[PDB]
Amino acid sequence: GAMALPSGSDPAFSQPKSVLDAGLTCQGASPSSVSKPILLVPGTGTTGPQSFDSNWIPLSAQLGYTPCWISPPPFMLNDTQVNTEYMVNAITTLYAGSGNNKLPVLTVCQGGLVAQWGLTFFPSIRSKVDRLMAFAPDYKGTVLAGPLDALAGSAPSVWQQTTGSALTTALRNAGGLTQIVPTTNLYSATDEIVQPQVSNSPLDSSYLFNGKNVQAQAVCGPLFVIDHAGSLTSQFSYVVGRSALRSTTGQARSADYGITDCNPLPANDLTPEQKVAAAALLAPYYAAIVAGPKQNCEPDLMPYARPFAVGKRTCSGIVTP
Repeated sequence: GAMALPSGSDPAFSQPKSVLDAGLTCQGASPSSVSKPILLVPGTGTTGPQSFDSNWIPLSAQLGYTPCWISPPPFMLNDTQVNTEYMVNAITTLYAGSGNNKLPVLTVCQGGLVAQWGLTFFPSIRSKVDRLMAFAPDYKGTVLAGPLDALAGSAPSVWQQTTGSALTTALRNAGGLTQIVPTTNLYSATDEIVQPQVSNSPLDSSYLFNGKNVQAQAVCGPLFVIDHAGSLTSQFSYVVGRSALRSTTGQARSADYGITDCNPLPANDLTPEQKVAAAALLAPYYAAIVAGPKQNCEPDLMPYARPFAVGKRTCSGIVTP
């Protein structure tokens, strides 16, 4: 068979490496020398801690990882391609800093689009990421943003996560809707931020070809409601994520989760303080309030991605070969 992806050396970063390092933090450790790191990549409108303090920072620590995260400024609202420089740099650093050992990446919302962008276009990290555990990823963007012609002034990453954007087009045409490392995608038909998610099929924004694609309603029934934040914080998500992180295959396993795990409330192993914070988690909507970059057209694609979106309109014009 065949699966094609970009090849060669990694494209150059627009940000200096010191600036990208400044966006990476590990709890209790230095990225230069870390035991069993996991890289956490946050959603639009949030920092690492705002997305994960109430959930996978303590949960991954109790599973024996050192939690590390990136907080691309300002609040993941800048150009998704620049947010991805933070992720690629972080994988490079943490892979070296754990002894040249592959490490897992765990994400929410835009974070997963960033992880898959980096894996598609930065070949050096494909052998450095052990597995990807993505919660409500928007690999096709979301139809609840926009539409394409109604985006004036919006932050850069909001233009880019609108359905039909040049960025989501380039990702798809370059082969990035197929999993590149073992990947598990946990998402919900009742996500109020990322749609469409209702088909349990490759139409869903969270779906990756050959991924372990887990729509909550496929397991727990069509009347099982779990919202965007709940997709990250629930006991169901914890059982699936724990299975993915420990699996000998790199993906969650059906033998490990099932209807006995269909609990949409905050993960059982969180403290009561943590469950309260998780159940109240409003981070997905932080981008409605925070000050972002001003952007009057969809950000241009970097040269490594531009050839995959011929005919789409960005700041410079309509992409050609």
